Amino acid sequence: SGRYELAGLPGKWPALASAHPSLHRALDTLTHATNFLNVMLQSNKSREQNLQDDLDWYQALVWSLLEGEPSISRAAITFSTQVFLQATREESRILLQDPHLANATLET
Amino acid sequence: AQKLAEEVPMDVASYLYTGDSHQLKRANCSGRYELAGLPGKWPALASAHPSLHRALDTLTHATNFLNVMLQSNKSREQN
Amino acid sequence: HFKWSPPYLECENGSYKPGWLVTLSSAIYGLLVPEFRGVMKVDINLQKVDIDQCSSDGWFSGTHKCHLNNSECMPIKGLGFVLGAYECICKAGFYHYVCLPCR
Repeated sequence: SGRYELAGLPGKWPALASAHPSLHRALDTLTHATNFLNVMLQSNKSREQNLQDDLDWYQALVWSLLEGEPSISRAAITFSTQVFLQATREESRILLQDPHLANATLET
Repeated sequence: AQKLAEEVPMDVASYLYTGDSHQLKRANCSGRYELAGLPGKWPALASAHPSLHRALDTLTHATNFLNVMLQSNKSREQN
Repeated sequence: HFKWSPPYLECENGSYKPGWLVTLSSAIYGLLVPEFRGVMKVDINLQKVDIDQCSSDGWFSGTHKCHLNNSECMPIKGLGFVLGAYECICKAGFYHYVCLPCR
């Protein structure tokens, strides 16, 4: 077949519930990354040094999060603020490289 | 032990036993408190509110962030 | 590892203002060996923090108001960092900090 058969929402309830410790671990990681960003991307002196050393900041961020987090399969951060740190913990090296989900994000 | 250990902080027993404004609204402190033994044995977030866990979580996130970021090769000291 | 800390009071050479500050602190490990290159730490109000005198294990829990003599501790659970917050019950007897037997 093709890949990624998501039975999204067919689950009991939805993908909008609370069922586990590690769930809430990643939830904390999630929302604290999110607030960190909403205050960081709202920072002053936003020179946007996306080529000098902000890339070091972004890569250290995305890699170290799974170096800190346990549910560490694959992930990405694709922006232009695609400038994608598409990072996936292969074994221990975050395989870094540069969708309808992005379409829905643009929609909402 | 605990009983004799109550004669610890003068002009604070209102802040200690009463937890009151007698030691707070009007009492010259000129010094911050210190629970290095005024706590339990050590509770060390073993006797924990969740908030301890939340604090340590944000801590460790920022800690790993800056560590790996500073562990980036050729530390420039580009402040 | 990090550095645990102690509750405090809003004063060094002043009257301790509202709040008692428990700190969290850590030493910034440097970067092909490590070393001490920084120190980061915050302090939150360890003063609106419910405490337990009658807990099995809690913040220095001592039920020194109702041990056995028709004793029960039915404590005051959550208000904050306050003492005299462990109510006791006089179990099946008289009540005149007095818990007593029946005749």
